[PDB]
Amino acid sequence: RTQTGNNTTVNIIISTVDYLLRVQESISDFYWYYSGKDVIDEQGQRNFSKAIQVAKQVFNTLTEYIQGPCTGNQQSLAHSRLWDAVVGFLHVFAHMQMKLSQDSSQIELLKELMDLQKDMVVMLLSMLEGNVVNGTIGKQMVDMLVESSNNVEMILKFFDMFLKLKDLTSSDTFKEYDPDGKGVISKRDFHKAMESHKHYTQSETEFLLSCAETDENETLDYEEFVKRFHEPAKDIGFNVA
Amino acid sequence: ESTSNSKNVPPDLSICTFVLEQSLSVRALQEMLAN
Repeated sequence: RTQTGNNTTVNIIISTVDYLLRVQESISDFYWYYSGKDVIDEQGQRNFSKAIQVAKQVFNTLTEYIQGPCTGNQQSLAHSRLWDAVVGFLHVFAHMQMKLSQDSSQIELLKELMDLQKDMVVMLLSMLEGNVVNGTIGKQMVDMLVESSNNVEMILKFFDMFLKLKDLTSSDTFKEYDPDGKGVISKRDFHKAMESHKHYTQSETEFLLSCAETDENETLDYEEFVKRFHEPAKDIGFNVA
Repeated sequence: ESTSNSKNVPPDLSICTFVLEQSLSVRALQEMLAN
């Protein structure tokens, strides 16, 4: 951050923050290009993968900058442009999670994205390490959240949808809808269970059915469904909480 | 409308005020225009 003895000082921390902002702008533009299209091409998936990997590495570098309560680096990030990048990333995450989950070919891209989200939240948690009551960093993070209110609400609703699915799976109605240990159930039985549960509305019910791929005999594999959509949710939601 | 000589000639800002209704990105504007 600062070179005490040198004639001239360069803020590598601020440079890293600026590059992160440029990367998030590029990712947001690429998402806005692919938003209207129904499916993402293989080349687009490779470009997303490389950009997400770069952003993940930048986030890891930033969190290593500030862990070990480095107060100077924490203040530098607080007064830098990190908040705009976080706001853009929140929008991208809140929309791509809905977009990719419906498709069944975007599983690896969804995993890469929702790992980038976790590295994001680790960075944000590290920013609050050594926090004081009524702190400037806390104020600037609450302002960021208020600015990104809608995206945070969308992410929270996604996580809350996919965290109740495990309880619905372990419920007795689902176990009698699958009286055997085979573990495979049709969309009839799964939708009927989700309506007899009364926890999921029609919008959540339709979205959950859409996020489950129909096979040749119209029977889904609920254990892999719940694992795939629960474990990353169980991971990120705890850090958010 | 000139606003430099306000000390002598009062300007008329009632016809100069503008309201910023919408602020969309270029891509989003193109998309809604297409829609």
